[PDB]
Amino acid sequence: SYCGPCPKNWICYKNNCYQFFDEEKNWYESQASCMSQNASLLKVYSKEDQDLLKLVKSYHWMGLVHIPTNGSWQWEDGSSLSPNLLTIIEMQKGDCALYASSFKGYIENCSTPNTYICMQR
Amino acid sequence: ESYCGPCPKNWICYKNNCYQFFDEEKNWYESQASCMSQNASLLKVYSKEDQDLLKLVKSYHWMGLVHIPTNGSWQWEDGSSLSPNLLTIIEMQKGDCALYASSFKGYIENCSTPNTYICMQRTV
Ligand SMILES: CN(C)C(=O)[C@@H](NC(=O)c1ccccc1-c1ccc(C(F)(F)F)cc1)c1cccc(C(F)(F)F)c1
Repeated sequence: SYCGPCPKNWICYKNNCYQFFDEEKNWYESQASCMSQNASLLKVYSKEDQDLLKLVKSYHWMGLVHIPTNGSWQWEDGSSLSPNLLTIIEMQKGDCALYASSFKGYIENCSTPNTYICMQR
Repeated sequence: ESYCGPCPKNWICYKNNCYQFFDEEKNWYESQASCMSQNASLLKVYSKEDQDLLKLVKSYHWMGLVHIPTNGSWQWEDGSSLSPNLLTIIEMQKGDCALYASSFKGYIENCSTPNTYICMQRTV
């Protein structure tokens, strides 16, 4: 069976498209980058459908944003984080999060430059 | 925007090649057998441009490159020759097998030492 469709130089896995970007940018720059490729930052919605994320090395911006006037974490598209997907770990005071294996999110200052993962589907 | 495949459903697809990582440690022969059982072979490096994803592969993993001591040449398990300009082969341990390491390096290793490995299917 075929996987996709996905941009030419992207990784395809269970019909989701992923791309790693090694240029370090703040969270806002990274979101803008994925958007310019008609994608978004990594969104984690299923350990089963996205089990390749166990294989990811290093730490990378994903699309999770913290709403301080709530107790809320949400994805870019406004959807909620569902249960048993990410272990959220304090690291720095901030409103953004870095993905790390295995299915961890480290709270990070949105202004700090990091590598990032875009995702499309 | 195109499709990638054909591949098995739980394999990674990149530029119409299928990849799978296995973190169980096996000697070279058992690693090759495991790839073959899934209609695949150990990693073969044929193109820096079309396999540039290999720049992101960390640590050391079996690939399908073997040594013919009687002639000193390196070749892939299927008998095909190693293209120039692709891999830098570096001594490590006395052996007739090679581990892939980034970036586009081959480290000589004892074929009987268990290591993690990478399987690959071409779709030609
Ligand atoms: C053995 N090993 C498994 C690695 O070295 C590992 N390296 C890094 O993840 C890796 C290493 C360094 C920098 C970035 C990454 C990386 C980040 C995100 C993605 C993403 F875009 F895909 F999200 C892919 C790679 C790996 C290599 C190739 C493919 C994959 C996989 F994730 F696609 F499966 C993982």
